[PDB]
Amino acid sequence: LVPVYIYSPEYVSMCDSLAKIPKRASMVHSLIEAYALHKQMRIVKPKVASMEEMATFHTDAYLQHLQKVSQEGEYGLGYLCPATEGIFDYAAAIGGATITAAQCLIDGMCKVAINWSGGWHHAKKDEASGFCYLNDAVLGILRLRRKFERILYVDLDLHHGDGVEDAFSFTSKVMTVSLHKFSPGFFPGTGDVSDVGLGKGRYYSVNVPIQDGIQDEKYYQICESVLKEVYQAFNPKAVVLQLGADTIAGDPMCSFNMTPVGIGKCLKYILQWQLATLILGGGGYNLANTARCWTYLTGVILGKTLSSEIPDHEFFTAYGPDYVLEITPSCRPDRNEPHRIQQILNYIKGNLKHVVI
Ligand SMILES: CN(C)c1ccc(C(=O)NCCCCCCC(=O)NO)cc1
Ligand SMILES: [Fe+2]
Ligand SMILES: [K+]
Ligand SMILES: [K+]
Repeated sequence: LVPVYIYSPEYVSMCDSLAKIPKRASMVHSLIEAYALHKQMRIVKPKVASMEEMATFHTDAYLQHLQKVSQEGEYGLGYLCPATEGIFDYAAAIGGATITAAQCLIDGMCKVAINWSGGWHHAKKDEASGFCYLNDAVLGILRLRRKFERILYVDLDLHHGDGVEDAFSFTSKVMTVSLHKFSPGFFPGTGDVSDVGLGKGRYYSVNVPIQDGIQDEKYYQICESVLKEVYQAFNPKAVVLQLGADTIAGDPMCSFNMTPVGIGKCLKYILQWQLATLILGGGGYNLANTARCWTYLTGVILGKTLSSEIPDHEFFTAYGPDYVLEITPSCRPDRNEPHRIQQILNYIKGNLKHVVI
């Protein structure tokens, strides 16, 4: 049945307000519309998450503090997560949206559900972190757990998905896999290959640390090698996929050197498992590139090939001077030594030998 696309005008208007990615949500939706992909999906209106729904993960003290400062304009609300007005409502909308997508997958409405404005993977139970005020990925996973026995969370953002990993670090019911830049001084600083979870969750966390300038070919080789092993050991019943576009060449994070094609190959690999899959966005600070990326990936999900020329639509001006969908890799060096990538894969392959269902 057709992929669910989480959308309404109020939801987009809401997500547009996020001071770090102004108007990103409209740009993404607008490009998706321009290519007519929305005609081929089921549009579902996201519900706003209630206080008890957000309480499935977040502490009631954190939530009430969030609600309080959200009028005024120890819970990590500092430089990266300032206490702007309306932040509680923005957070409730995004959490509700991810939970709605989870609910669609639980009801069998679809096999794939999309919330491009979710994917806030740094937030902790009692603390905001790295622009993330609520952990919608965790909320979505917890909802899917009503139906599906084992959940795989895959995180392809530039940054380590520490909030999600930490939430599930002690359980064997959710396996977290994150590929990410791992370098001294680079946020959030966790996720070395030797981080594998703790207690009953030992070996149920996988981390692939990567260096600057990774490109599509070697990236997909890593991702495939890891996911094949995970799938065999862990046998997941549903997948939550985080696709932050801050890996994409041109991003001001200036770290990885990926194109949406390399990412999409990772996404196809997962889609061929034919499981319930909840698709989320995340980082992505070159706004037109992020819309190019997620539009392309939406094409992949629907097996359409999309035209090279960006259609005229509202933000057409943002796509100059060349006006094409493809992104060109930058000239930046690839700092990933193939011998190092090999040890990492083998290390993980070792770890996953301990996982038997
Ligand atoms: C010298 N100085 C005052 C600073 C230096 C570095 C940062 C920083 O790391 N900023 C951004 C790191 C967090 C972004 C990660 C969020 C994300 O994209 N998640 O996906 C801040 C201040
Ligand atoms: Fe990121
Ligand atoms: K990641
Ligand atoms: K785990």
